[PDB]
Formats: sequence, structure tokens, C-alpha cells
Amino acid sequence: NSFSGYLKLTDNVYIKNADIVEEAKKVKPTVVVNAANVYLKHGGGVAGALNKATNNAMQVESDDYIATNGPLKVGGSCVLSGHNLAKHCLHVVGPNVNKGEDIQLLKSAYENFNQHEVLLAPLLSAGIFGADPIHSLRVCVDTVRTNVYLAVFDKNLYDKLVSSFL
Ligand SMILES: COc1ccc([C@H](NC(=O)c2ncnc3[nH]ccc23)[C@H](C)c2nnn[nH]2)cc1
Repeated sequence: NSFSGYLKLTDNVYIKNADIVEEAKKVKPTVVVNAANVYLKHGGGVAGALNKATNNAMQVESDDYIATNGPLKVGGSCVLSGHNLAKHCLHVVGPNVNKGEDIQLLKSAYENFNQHEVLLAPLLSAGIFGADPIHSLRVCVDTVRTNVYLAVFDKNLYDKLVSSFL
């Protein structure tokens, strides 16, 4: 958990302008959060990048989990191996509001982070899922009580978040 160059936003929320994959390789955190979908099909975004950095080992393990357990629910999670990136990967499903899923489930999604003392994570429900990323950071700050290190890859978004927050 050797995090460096983060800006502290609250007592338990830190932020850095970085690619979450590069952070995972350097830090080797106990937990890396994936912004997953209910079938754990890691096709793009954070999920595609984390899976690519495991050389598809994350996808093979995710397919076996879905065969035995079935899909996750929106707002839910599962803990699987972190492979070469972390001890564990916490796969979390935020609502896709562009497909009618309720924005109140974004609070349920961030509540999963509270089972882990320290996490490396992206913002949930942003991008193709349609939630406003500044609103997603406000839900994170109001829901997560354990120590979260947020990696924001787009510098333009990182600057908007830091301006809106502090
Ligand atoms: C569907 O769920 C999401 C949830 C996060 C997002 C976007 N995050 C990423 O795609 C991302 N974040 C950190 N490291 C990364 N490495 C490769 C991709 C990547 C949001 C918009 C964003 N942009 N810049 N920082 N965060 C897109 C969709």
C-alpha cells in the first residue's frame, strides 16, 4: 500500500491523476476495485485495462465465478484474486443510469468499499454508465468510511474534481 503523490480530500478519501493499472503495478495494494458489470465481462474502460494487464487471467477466473454463482446485482460486488496487480480485486457494479438503472444504487455500490480497510479504486458509474463524475465523487465521500485512494486517468476530469471539491 505504498501510495505516493495523492492529494487528501477528506480524512479517508485521497485522489491522484494516474492510470489505475500503473498504480496497481507500483503499489501492489491489498485491494484494487474494478468498475464491473453484472456478468463480469471486462470489455473496456477500467475493466478492460485491468484484465489486459493480467493477460486475460482475470477474465478466465471471472467466467468461472459466473458459472458457479450467477451474475452480480446492480449495487453489489464480489471479491476475486488480484492476480499480479493486487492481493484481491473487488468487482463492483454501479448503476448504468443511461439504461434506466436507479442512481440511488450508486450509494449501495460504494458501500461495498467499507468491507476493506484500504482500497485503490476508480470513480463508479462515470463514462458510458452516464452518472456525472463530480456527483459520483460526492457519493463516494459521503458513503465510504475506510481509506480509499482514487486514481483518475483524465487530467481534465482530475482538475474539475479538485476544483469542485476543495
Ligand atoms: C462504467 O464505469 C466507468 C467508471 C470509470 C470510468 C472512467 N475511468 C477510467 O476509464 C479509468 N480510470 C482510471 N484508470 C484507468 N485506466 C484505464 C482506464 C481508466 C472515468 C470517466 C475516468 N476518467 N478518468 N478517470 N476516471 C468510465 C466508466
